[PDB]
Formats: sequence, C-alpha cells, structure tokens
Amino acid sequence: QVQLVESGGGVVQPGRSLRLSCSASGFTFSVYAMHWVRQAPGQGLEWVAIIWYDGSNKYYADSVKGRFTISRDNSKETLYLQMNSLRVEDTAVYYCARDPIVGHTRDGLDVWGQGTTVTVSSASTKGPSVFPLAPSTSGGTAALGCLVKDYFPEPVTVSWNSGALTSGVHTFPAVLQSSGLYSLSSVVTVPSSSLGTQTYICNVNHKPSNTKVDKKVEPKS
Amino acid sequence: SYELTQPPSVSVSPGQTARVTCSGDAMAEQYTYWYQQKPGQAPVLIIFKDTERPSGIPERFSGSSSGTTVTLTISGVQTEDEADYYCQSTDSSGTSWVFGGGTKLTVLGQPKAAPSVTLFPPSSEELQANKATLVCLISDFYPGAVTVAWKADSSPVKAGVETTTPSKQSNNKYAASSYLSLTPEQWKSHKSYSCQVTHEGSTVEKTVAPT
Amino acid sequence: DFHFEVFNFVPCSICSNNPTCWAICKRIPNKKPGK
Repeated sequence: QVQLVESGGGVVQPGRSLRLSCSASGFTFSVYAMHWVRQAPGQGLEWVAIIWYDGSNKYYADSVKGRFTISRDNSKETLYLQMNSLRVEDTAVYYCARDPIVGHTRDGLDVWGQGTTVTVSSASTKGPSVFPLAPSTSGGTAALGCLVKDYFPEPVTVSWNSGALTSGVHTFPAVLQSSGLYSLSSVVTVPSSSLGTQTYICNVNHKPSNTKVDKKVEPKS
Repeated sequence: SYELTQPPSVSVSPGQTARVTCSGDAMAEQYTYWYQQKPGQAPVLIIFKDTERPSGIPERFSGSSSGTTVTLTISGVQTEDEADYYCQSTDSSGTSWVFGGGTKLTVLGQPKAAPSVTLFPPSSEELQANKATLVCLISDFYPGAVTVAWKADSSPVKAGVETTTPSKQSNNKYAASSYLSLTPEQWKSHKSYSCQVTHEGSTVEKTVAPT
Repeated sequence: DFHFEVFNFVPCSICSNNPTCWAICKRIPNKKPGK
C-alpha cells in the first residue's frame, strides 16, 4: 500500500538542529516531487519546502529560507529535512506528502503521511505538580478532578482509580502558559451520595521526566 | 507575500449544500487544490486542478472556478463531512506553494445543548505553594463553540486567562476548560470571582469566594 | 496511451535500457505547468 512515515521529531532548544526523515513505500518514489508541510498546534497548514523527483529543484517558504534544507535519497525512497537555527515558532507537526506535478488521475499533494512532532522550547524537562479539584444534593452529581500543572514536555496521561473508573472521565487538552510549561485538568462526574464512602484517586504519568503521581481527591474540610 | 483568502468558518445542517470559497490573485493561471482534515488526522485530497475529483471521493464533493475565485461545493452534506477544509495553490512564478487559512465546516448533527459550568477555587495545597489557579470546567454543550469571560468581583478581567478549544466528550457532546491565574493575595483580597460562559446567546455563570 | 500510476504517460526516468520504453515515454517537466 502507498504509505509515508515521518520520523525524527523531538524536543530541542532554540538555535539547535534537527533532521527529519520520511520513508516511502508502495509506489515509485523516484517520479514524484516531495513536500514538507507543517502545522502548529491549533493552526492551519503551512507549506515548508518541495524537492523535484530528481532532486534538482528545491523551493522553500520565506519563513524557513536559509535555515532548512530539503533532500532525498531515491535508492532508499526517503525524504529528509535538515532544520538548522530552530526557533520557537518552528514548533509544529511536520508532514511529508508526494506530488506528481503533472498527475492525471490524481494531482497535488495527493498522499500524506501521519506527521512527526517537533517542539522547540528553551524549557527543560520537568515533572508536574498535581493539585486536587475537590468536590463541593438530592440524587445529583458532583464534579471532581486533578490539576496537572507546570510540566514539560508533552504528553501526560491521567487515569482514575488505576483505570477502574472511566464513566464521566474527561481529560482536557494542555495549555501552554507564558512560562513555557504545560498544564491540563482531568475531571470525573460522580454521584454526590458517594463522596463520603467512595475513594477517588487520579493517576498522573509523565513519561518524559519519568514521574508518576497518585493523588487522592477528597471533599474539603 | 502571496496569500489565499478563505473564510474561517461555515456552518451547515445535514442535507443542505455547503460552499467554501477561496480566492487568490494568481488563481486564473495556477491550479488550486482542496484538502480535508479531520481532528487528529492527516489531510486528504478532495479536489485537484480546480474541478477534478479523484476516484474514491464521494460524488457529493465538487469544485468550480470563476477565475481568481474557486469554490468547494458539498451537496447533501453528511455528518462525516465535518472537518477543516484547506485550499492550496501556487504563486505567479509557480515556484512557491501556499495554503489558505482553512475553513472549519460545522455539521449540526445533534440538537443544541446548553453547557454546564463548574468553577473550582484554588486548592489550599496550591495556595501553600504560593500559587493560585481558578479552574472553570465547561461540559455537555453543542455546538462546540463557547466564549469565556472572567470577572473580579463585578469588573471584567483578561490578564492571566487561558482557555482550551472545545473537544468532544465520550457522549459526543463538547467540553472546554478555562484557567485564571492569580497570586494568593489577589485571591484573598477580592470578595468573589466568577466564570461567565456564553453559548448560543445564553449565559451560564458560576461564582466562588475565598470565604 | 500508456498510463503509469497517477500519470497518463510513462516517465522516461524509469525506462532504463528498454528501447520500446524510450519511444513512448515522456519527460516530467522542469516546472509545474500552468492553466
């Protein structure tokens, strides 16, 4: 099957370098132009660069000119992007896509990979602090959760009661604060009549810092 | 320099006809292409060279051109067509590729639902850590679009506010979160704080006090 | 009219040493054609 697999993404500091790879399979790689296209979190697609089927023509977006270099190895059916002098605004998911240039049944960027994530930040790896979101009637429900604050980098996973509690559980996307650290919350809605007997514990796991935190959430006072 | 102009959002109901326009100064000489991207997925080619639809794309998708403006048309829209749609072309020299800003197509596939708001005050543990974070959790609303307003006592406050974009819950309804960062002295000085959520012309507000 | 993958022609860059291929093949242009 026609397939594109991006790799090489990671977390780097500003000014450093990073090399992305895109390995193709299932089609004659050597007759297609190849694109790099990136997408910042919550933003639109931004074209990065293209290279001709024979590696001759190479064009770049003005936002990356002089810093990024595109190349290809047709013998290994692989596309490369050498990213130098990286900046915070280079943080994005990086896709590769083929382009026949003169396609007939298909044209344009007709096949895309799933992307690889690149994060450029001056912050260092830091585990999170976990604060409880304590719950406050007549067979109603109450919301309780955990505030996973000031971690870097993404991601963090949250479960409840070691995975035994899943009903009403919602883990929100992270927020990138002005300090360069992430924070999110995970909330679960439970019957109000169980707040005195049932135990609720949120399981926070931050693999990049090798930190695991279990925090019990109790009603106040 | 060269930019394509694409509307940020279009809303439609199932069975109706959705149209997304995209304009560019060089589109009469350069072909334009349309891509569909669902949340968490890679883009997929829908229309190529202005008007051509690849085999495997449903017949309800079509594209047309009037010169410097092209249009993506989806007749009888389905709930599975809700996604971000991007137009893409090249500049006049044909050596630079450009994407439009993207159009979020909303397909109203379930009845409107009002949001529920829960506002958490800063925990004593965080206050002991010389920090203060108010957590406003919004849940069970549709469509997935809200605006959040914070108030110190009775006056609006915008500094130190962070709000997530709504994401789908397990029951296919939407939820969102908003944070108000404060210092411990700021949290104890004011009489109360409120989180105001606006959804479909209706307003839901919760209030907490440090006493 | 030979077709090869998404192309309505055979790119000359894959003919190698087949003489019949070079008689029908077409070259991918150095520039993306306009309208």
